[PDB]
Amino acid sequence: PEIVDTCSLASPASVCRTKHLHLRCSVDFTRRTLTGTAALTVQSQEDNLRSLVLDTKDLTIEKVVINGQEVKYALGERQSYKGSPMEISLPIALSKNQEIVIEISFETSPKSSALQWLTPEQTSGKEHPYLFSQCQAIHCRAILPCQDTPSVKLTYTAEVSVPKELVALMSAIRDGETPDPEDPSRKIYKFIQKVPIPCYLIALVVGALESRQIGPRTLVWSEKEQVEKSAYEFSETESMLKIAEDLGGPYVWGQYDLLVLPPSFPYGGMENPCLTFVTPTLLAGDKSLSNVIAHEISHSWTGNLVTNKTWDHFWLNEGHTVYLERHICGRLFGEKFRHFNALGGWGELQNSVKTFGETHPFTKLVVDLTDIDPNVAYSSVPYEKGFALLFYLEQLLGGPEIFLGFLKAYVEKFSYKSITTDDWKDFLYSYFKDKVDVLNQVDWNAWLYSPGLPPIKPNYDMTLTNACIALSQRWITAKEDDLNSFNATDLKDLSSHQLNEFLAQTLQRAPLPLGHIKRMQEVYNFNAINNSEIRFRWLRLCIQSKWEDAIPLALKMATEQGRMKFTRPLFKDLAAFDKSHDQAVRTYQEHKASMHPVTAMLVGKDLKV
Ligand SMILES: [Zn+2]
Repeated sequence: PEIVDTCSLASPASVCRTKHLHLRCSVDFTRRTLTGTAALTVQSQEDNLRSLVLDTKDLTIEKVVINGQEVKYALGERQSYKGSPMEISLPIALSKNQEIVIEISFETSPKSSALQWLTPEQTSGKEHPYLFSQCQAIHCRAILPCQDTPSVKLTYTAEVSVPKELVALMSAIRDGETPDPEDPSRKIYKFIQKVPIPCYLIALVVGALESRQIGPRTLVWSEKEQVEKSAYEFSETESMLKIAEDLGGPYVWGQYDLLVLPPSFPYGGMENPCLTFVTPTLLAGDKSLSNVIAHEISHSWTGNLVTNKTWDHFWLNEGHTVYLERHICGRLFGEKFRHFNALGGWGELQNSVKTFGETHPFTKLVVDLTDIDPNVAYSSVPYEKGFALLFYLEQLLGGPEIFLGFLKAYVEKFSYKSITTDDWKDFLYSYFKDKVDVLNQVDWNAWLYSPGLPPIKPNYDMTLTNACIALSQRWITAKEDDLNSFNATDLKDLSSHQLNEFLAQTLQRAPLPLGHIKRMQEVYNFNAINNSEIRFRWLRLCIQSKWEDAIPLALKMATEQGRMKFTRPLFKDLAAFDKSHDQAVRTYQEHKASMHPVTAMLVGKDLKV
C-alpha cells in the first residue's frame, strides 16, 4: 500500500480509515492519568484485512474488545519520538468498505507528551489543578491509540468524568453534563464533533472554568480571574467571524468558543475546532491584539477544513491561514494595513533564514520529515514564505479579489479532505487554466523546494512602514544634542502596530546609548504601554541598552506570564546583562514553581541552574 505519512506508524489511510471515535474517559488529577475506552469505528479500504496498526506513545493498554471478545494485540519496538505501533489481530477478515468497532481500554502516562497537567500554583486561582492537551503535531497517540496522521479525518463523541468542582471542554460542541452515576464526587461532561477532523485537533481542557456569552455562537471561557477582561477584549469575535465567512466561505463548525488559558501557558494560540485556545498575553486592555485571533479563526477554513495530508505539507495550512488572516485585517483596517503586515512578515522571514541559515532544510516550504520530529518541524518559514508565495501569486494573477476567488474555490474543493502541495498546485493550474502561461513563469523549484529567501520579493505598499523607518533612523542616527527635537508629536498618526514596528526596527539596531533610551522614555512614555508585544520589545531594547530601571520591569514581565516568546528572550537578556544576572537568578528560583514546567526547565537550561 502507498505509505502516505512517514511520521505515523499506523496502517495508512490507503489500507483502513477511522471514521468515528467514541471516547469515554476519566480524568484523575492525583495520578495525572486519563483512563477509559476509545471505541474506533474503522473502515477497511482493502479486501482480506485481518490486522491493523495504530499509533501509541506511552500508553498502558488493558484490553482490546471487538464484538465483545478480547482480541490479541502487540506493541512493537518504540521508534523514538514516533512511539510504538500497536498491531491488533482482527477476529474477522475485513473486505473493502467493511466496518468494525474496536474498543481499546487504555490509560495515559503521567509523562504523556500531549497532556499538560498544572499544579494549583501554576493556575490563576491557586486552588484547583488544571489540564490541557496539545496534540499538534503527533501527540494524540500519547492520549489514545489512533491513526495519528492528518491524512485520516474522523468525527467524535466523548464522555468525560471529572471531579465535580471542575469543568471539561473539548474541540467539539458541548452536549450536557450530569452527575457521574458511578461516583457522586464527579460529573460527566459530554461532547459531539459532527465535522470530520484530523486527530491532532482533538483537544481537552479540565479546570475551574467560567464562561461569558459574547456572541450568538461564542462563549469565552477562562478561570474566574480572567474571564471578565477576556469577554471585553474579544467582544468583536463575531464580527471577525462574519468577515472570515465573507472571505473564505461559510463557517461549518457550529460554535466558535474561546478559551483563555492560564498565565503560565507558554505558547501562542491553537485553532482547536469549536474552541480556540488563546494566550492571556493578548489581554492588552484596548483590544490592540484582539485581531491576533484572526489567525485561529482563519484555520477554521485553511487547516481544519482543508488539511495538510502529512507534516511535510504543513505550509499549506499555515501559509493559506496567514493569507486569509491578513485579508481579515485588511477588511478591518484597510489594504495599506494588509501591506504593512505583509511587509513585516517579509522581515520575519529574512530573520529566520538568517537564524536557521539560507541552507537549512527548515527554510524550505516543502520539507522531508522522514527522519525529523514533526513536533519540532512544524515550528518555524511555513508561515511567511508560504504567505509570500500566495501574495506573489496574487499579484501575478490579477490581484486580491481574483485570488480570493481561488481561495474560496480551493476551500470548497477540498473541504473535509487532506491534501498535498501537488494537489494544491494542480488545483491552482486548473482554476487559472486561463493564465497558465503566467503560472509557468513561476520558479516553483525555488519557491517550494529550495532553502533560503524566495527568488522574487512581492511588491509592498510602503505607506505605514515609512513613518516607522523615518522615526527609527532619526533616533538611530541622533546625537545627544539632537535629543531635544524628539517629542510626543512624533507618534501622532502611529497605530499601536506602528509603535511596535518602530520598536522592532530600533531593537534591530540595539543598543542605543543610555541617554537616548532615557529620552525615548521621557517623550514617548513606553513604560506606560500594556500591549505585551510593545512592552516586550521596549524592555528588550532597555536591557540591551543597559538601562538600570528596566531590570525590575523585565523580570516582572518575564514571570507574570509564561509565553515562551517573551519569557525566554527576557530571561536571556537579563542574564546577558551582567548587572541583572544575579537578580535574574534569584527571581527564577523564587518563581519557577508558578511557571509552566517546560518554561522553568528551558529557562533553567538558559540560566544554567
Ligand atoms: Zn497557525
